[PDB]
Amino acid sequence: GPLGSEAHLYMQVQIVAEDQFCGHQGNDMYDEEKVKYTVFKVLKNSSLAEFVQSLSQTMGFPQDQIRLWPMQARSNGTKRPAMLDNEADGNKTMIELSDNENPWTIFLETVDPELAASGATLPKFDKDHDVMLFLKMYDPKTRSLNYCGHIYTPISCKIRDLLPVMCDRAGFIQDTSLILYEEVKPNLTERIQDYDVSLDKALDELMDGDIIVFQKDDPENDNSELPTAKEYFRDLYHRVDVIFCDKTIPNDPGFVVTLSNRMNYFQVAKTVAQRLNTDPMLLQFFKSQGYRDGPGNPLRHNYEGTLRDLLQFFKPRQPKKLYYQQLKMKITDFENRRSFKCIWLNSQFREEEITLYPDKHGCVRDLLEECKKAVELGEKASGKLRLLEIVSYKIIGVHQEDELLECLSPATSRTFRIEEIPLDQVDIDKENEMLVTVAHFHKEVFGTFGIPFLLRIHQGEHFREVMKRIQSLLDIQEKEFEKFKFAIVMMGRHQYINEDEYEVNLKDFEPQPGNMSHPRPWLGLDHFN
Ligand SMILES: [Cl-]
Repeated sequence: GPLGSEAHLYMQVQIVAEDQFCGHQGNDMYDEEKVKYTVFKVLKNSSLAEFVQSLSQTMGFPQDQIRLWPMQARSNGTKRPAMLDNEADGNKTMIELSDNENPWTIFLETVDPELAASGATLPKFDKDHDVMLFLKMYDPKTRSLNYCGHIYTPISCKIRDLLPVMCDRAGFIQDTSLILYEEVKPNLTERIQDYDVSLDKALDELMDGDIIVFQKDDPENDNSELPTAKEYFRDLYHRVDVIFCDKTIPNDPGFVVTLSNRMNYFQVAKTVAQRLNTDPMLLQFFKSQGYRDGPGNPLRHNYEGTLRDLLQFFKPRQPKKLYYQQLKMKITDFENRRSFKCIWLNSQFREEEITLYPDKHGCVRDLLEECKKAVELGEKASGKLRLLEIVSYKIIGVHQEDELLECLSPATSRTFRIEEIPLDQVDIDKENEMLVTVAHFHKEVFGTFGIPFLLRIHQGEHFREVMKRIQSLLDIQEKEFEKFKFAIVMMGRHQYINEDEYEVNLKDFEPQPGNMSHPRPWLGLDHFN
């Protein structure tokens, strides 16, 4: 709004009283966002003597029973009460004393007016020999800080001589053994190891406004989540609230979880699984996307980073959120599963698209077993399955149940097919029977189509007995079958044979002796689709 003619000649003095230090659970004396002040609009060029005189009348106390301690920022980022000499600096301006700080905050120390009535007065402070210390009591049972006021103490005073005051102010029985710490700054609470020394030795850079945090040395402290003041402040410093959303639930508002920035994957999962009444092993988490919102890349269960590492891209404004999903299997096995898409050839000689999920480290047997569990077999068939490999409508291979799945081609040009072994093909006479690959082709051998299949052929068998065996499987009209042309194919070369000749010798379909690698001779079926 509109500024006054002399508004620039004024400054704001914020007076904080000791009652504002009670109940504070964080570092330093109070929270800048929760603290309540007495605000003074003071001339920048008016003296300290005037303010101390004015303030005493305003606050309702004699001038000699009040002492001002300006709130001062320290090099380490803390704000603490500092010493101010009213006798020496009484004629100095408010602006030169604040060192151009506006608003200037000052701690106002006063006697308890209840005690003042019972004789009490503000003691004299020897700026060269005395120190003003603040006392806090940490209670591991309630995991909280209790304010125990301040003391005027000589710098040369032994720590051991401060223990009766601490016990008294905390409500402990005298000669209770205590653990003492110096609250240096956030995430730095240094234990006082020797009490038989002066304050100047005991504390690093002994100053006015220094804090000693103390607690009982009790075995019951160990029963607490945070047994020491040191662990309390560390937990306070690293504390972070994160929202967790289910990736599978659309527009899920999520739930808030209080975690620590230094938590590992196991610790983050264990805490979220407790809130979901699930096993941490049955949860998958996703990284952040940084710029974009929504879930990012899936987080490996063996992630070696911290929660800080996961939340580093959220801006100060940005609310911290992480996405997850609930699994119906252990995370380790879920990560190791392979999506195996194949064809299932049913009893009716019809093809069906099936997706099986064996473990990537499994074998052909495991894929077949997964399939056996999913389908209905023949009326009274073998109950044994096989995995074929088809490329360009031809069977290029029959895989043994012992073969690793990792060996099977990931290429899109391969078609893997599972089927039930026909009764006649379970245990053939190795001396006079043979399994041959059959495939349909239109005019030219390269022009293959249809569903290929394995066929049993016998030594010196009548080729029409082979023909009716083919007809019984294909199952079409007898006049459609008479149009067919039967030929044997091997390495491009193909010879057509007479249906009435009946010439069947296993050597005609066998490859060269000792060559199993070379594409074995097959039987072609000429017609059109
Ligand atoms: Cl942190």
